[PDB]
Amino acid sequence: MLLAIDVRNTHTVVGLLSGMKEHAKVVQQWRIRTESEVTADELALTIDGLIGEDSERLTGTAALSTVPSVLHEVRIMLDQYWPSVPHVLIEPGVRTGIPLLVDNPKEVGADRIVNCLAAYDRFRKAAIVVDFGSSICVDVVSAKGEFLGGAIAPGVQVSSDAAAARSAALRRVELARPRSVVGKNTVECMQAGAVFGFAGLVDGLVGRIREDVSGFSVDHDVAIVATGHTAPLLLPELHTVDHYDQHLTLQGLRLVFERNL
Amino acid sequence: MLLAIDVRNTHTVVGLLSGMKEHAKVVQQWRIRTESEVTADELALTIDGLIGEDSERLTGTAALSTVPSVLHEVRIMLDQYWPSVPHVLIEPGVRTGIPLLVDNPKEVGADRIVNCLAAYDRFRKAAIVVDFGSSICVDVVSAKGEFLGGAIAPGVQVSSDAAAARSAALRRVELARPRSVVGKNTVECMQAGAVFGFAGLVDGLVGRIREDVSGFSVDHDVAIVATGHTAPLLLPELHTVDHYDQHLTLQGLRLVFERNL
Amino acid sequence: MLLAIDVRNTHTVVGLLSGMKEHAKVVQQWRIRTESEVTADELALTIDGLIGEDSERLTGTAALSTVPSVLHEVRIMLDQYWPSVPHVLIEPGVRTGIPLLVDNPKEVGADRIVNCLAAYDRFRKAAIVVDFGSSICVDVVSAKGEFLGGAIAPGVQVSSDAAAARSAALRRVELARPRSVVGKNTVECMQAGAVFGFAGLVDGLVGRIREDVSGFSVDHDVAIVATGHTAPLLLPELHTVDHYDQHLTLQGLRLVFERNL
Amino acid sequence: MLLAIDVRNTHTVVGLLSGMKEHAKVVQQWRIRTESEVTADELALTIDGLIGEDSERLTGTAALSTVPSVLHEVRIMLDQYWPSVPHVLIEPGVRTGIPLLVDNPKEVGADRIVNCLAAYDRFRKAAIVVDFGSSICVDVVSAKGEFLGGAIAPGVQVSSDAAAARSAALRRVELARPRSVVGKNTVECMQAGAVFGFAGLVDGLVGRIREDVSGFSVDHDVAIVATGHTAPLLLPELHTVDHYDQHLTLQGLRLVFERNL
Repeated sequence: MLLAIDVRNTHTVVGLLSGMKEHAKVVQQWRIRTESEVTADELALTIDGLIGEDSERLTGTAALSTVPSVLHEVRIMLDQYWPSVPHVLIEPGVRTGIPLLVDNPKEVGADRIVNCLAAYDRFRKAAIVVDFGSSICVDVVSAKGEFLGGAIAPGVQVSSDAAAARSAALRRVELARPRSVVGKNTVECMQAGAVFGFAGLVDGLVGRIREDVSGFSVDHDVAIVATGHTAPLLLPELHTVDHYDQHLTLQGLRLVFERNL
Repeated sequence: MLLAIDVRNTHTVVGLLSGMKEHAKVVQQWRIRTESEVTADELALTIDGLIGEDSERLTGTAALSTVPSVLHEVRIMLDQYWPSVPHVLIEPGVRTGIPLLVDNPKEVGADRIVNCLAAYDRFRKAAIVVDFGSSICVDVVSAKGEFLGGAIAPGVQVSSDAAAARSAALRRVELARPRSVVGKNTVECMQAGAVFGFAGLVDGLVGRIREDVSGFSVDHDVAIVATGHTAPLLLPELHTVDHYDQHLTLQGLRLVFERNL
Repeated sequence: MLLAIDVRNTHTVVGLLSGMKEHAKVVQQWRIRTESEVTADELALTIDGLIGEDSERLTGTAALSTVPSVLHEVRIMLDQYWPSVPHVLIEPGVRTGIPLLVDNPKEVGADRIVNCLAAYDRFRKAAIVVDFGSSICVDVVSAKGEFLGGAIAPGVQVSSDAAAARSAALRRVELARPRSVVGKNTVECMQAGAVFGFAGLVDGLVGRIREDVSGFSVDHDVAIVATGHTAPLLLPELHTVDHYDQHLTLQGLRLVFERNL
Repeated sequence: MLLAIDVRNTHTVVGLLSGMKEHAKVVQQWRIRTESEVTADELALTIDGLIGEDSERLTGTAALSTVPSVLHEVRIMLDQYWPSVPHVLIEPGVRTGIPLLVDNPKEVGADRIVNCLAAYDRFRKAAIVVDFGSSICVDVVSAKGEFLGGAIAPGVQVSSDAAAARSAALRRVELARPRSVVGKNTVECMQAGAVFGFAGLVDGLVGRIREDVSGFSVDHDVAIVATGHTAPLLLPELHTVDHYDQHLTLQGLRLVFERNL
């Protein structure tokens, strides 16, 4: 009933969301590769091919893009293909209800704003969002709902592919958990490094934020939530992340659409 | 008087060693780039340019490499331009006094064997060596000198560069310590990510190794020492690492040179 | 009813033309990407997906291509899938009623000749056609219908992308009009640069053409018309160009098809 | 007696400046390819090889980099190789006497700040600096010395190379002035575009700044100075550029160094 487009640097998530507010659920979600040079007509063609007969029952469209060229094409596609269907676009510089206590609010990403909005809507307290995308984005949200910033670490698959690409000896290894941390072969050592090390990266970032920033200590109530496609892989090994929400960006886009109408 | 060569994927470290056994110290160290396609001519030229008047005062030449082509070029330049000076060459698959209790001892990197030898010689107990190179290599050495294994995490600079390149909104940033873990701008966010996240990554790998492996527990006596160019930057943040030894690879090259003659 | 194909180096424009001569009006225009490696099957599939039920009502097909392989694929897909439909294929070196007064008429691109023919058909005087594609192509047409030449500057979007990619501080930016020519941040400065600078580029090329060429001065009667996707973006800024005609290349294909039967 | 390093995204300028204040002149200048991966020791070796015997007579060193990695290496090289010699480094966003009335001063390039300081020192009035770098940077300086911002347009050679690289028919041609604006073949049209269109780009940007920004109009006294390697190529074809100072960045580096003692 609602079409949500979420364009990341690596993959795009298309979602059909039905219901309103508390009853709002992601009834369907597809994940496709993104091309930076795709045009409005190609994008509308593949979106219609995905959503099938639902295209005539759409009641709204909400989109964000971290790639600016794809954001341009999304502007043209939303203005052209679904005129009667109301549309909202997440453009940097426009408030979405979450204050940005950061030096340069105009260059904060769209995904981070949406994730912070969704997390503070769900938990209504201090939160640490760990988005497992092309980068691992750690977002810190105060108890009052501000965005204090965070950290942008390299992602797991991106860093592993870069490490394998630098060395001709190393090959592209699938991201999976090994037997133990101390591997016994190059594949096992690389997998142990990427998986246990990036779990330790997330844990160290979260623990450092809790130690160094007031209001986020262990004596405080902090909702530490993961999201992103690779989050379930590192989720068992994390000791600091409590909750997991695969549709946090989609629910944030839904909240943006509901507040803009 | 001892020319120690350390060839990695991205940077090569050349050192001069004066003395022998305990009296062997590093008097001069230089860090240059590496080219997989460079030949013995340019390599001999830059070695001469770095060492100055010491080209005619060398006593021995110890080398290790990870790129096979660079190792072959080192072979040809040592056999051509330094016929009188004896050389020791370290390739993966040759014993250096540390037994390689691993499934595939042939494929273990030469830097790992050399660092394990140097750390076991220095401490004579269970050792944990973190080497911050192109890839963060974690190695564990038994209390009797057996090389068990470890992990191969992505490097700090390589991962940060990959994150900068893959993302349009992310730019290349200088690797440095920011004011806090919570960045207030994109530069500070990416710096906090690369620095504190990788400090947490190394802490996680070391802690999981100590918890999940027999003989490496807290109650045991384990020497945990970091090396590498980025090691002084991440060292104030590492909680599980005590010592720093900038010349551990060079000292291991010296030890191999003294053992192989 | 007439299937018009305009193949460029970056985007291919496919149009449906309804009517003939003065009554020929474009009702549907679709912009898709182009692939140098594409074959007839995928091209036929996307063409059919674009045109829907209109695939069975085609009267004629007109094709222009600046890529040779794409033109060959169009030949094979028209021969295979539309046997009964007459087809006109435009390649450089064949007259279309416009004498190519050029030192090497073979090297002149097909899109330039088609736009020149369309503009001389519409205006019937001296013309300056500005075509914003992969490269900003300015062409000049005499008062008697000869094609003299022009200039080929780089395109707005291609050059802005190259500027973003070649610089570490510069990031990829959505091509848009800013508040002022003087920017206050990197994104605003790059948008001001790209948009206003390429407006100045086109203005300078047109002015230099008019002043340095006989018959094109201000005292004469010359029509200056813009075409291209980015042309509506630079149109408020250009002071030399008077007219905009979005369908000029498709109308030129219609004219060529009507002439060559 | 003063060594100045100016690292840009494509070329580095090394300069020896003798004398102080008004009596300070650039006695020698070298231009080398920049390497984002170069190390401190290689950079010091090439600086010594360029400057010959002057390394033992230097009184000061001053450096800037637009590449963060090369900036890190420059930090290490200045700390290591010339310890007695005082040094100043341009970390972007730090006051040099020119206030940055920009949204985020820490992102303004080092080259822009240095060029603005040199231009205001030499001319002492409202200025427009057109740096012909890897990108054409237009910097506006108030009559009170403030840096109000400007524009970052794609560079001439980068845009021409992108346009040639997109198309197989278009090749990499020399950047020279053609016989006329209206070319007679593909090479002549491409060169006409590259030269005259970017001359028009610079002229249109400068004219729009003068028309649309208060204090910079024709009735105001404005110094319009070019700098950079490709500035003399378009200098004959420009109407708005008055002066040409080829040593603007080196003189600005000297001015910053003298202000820091």
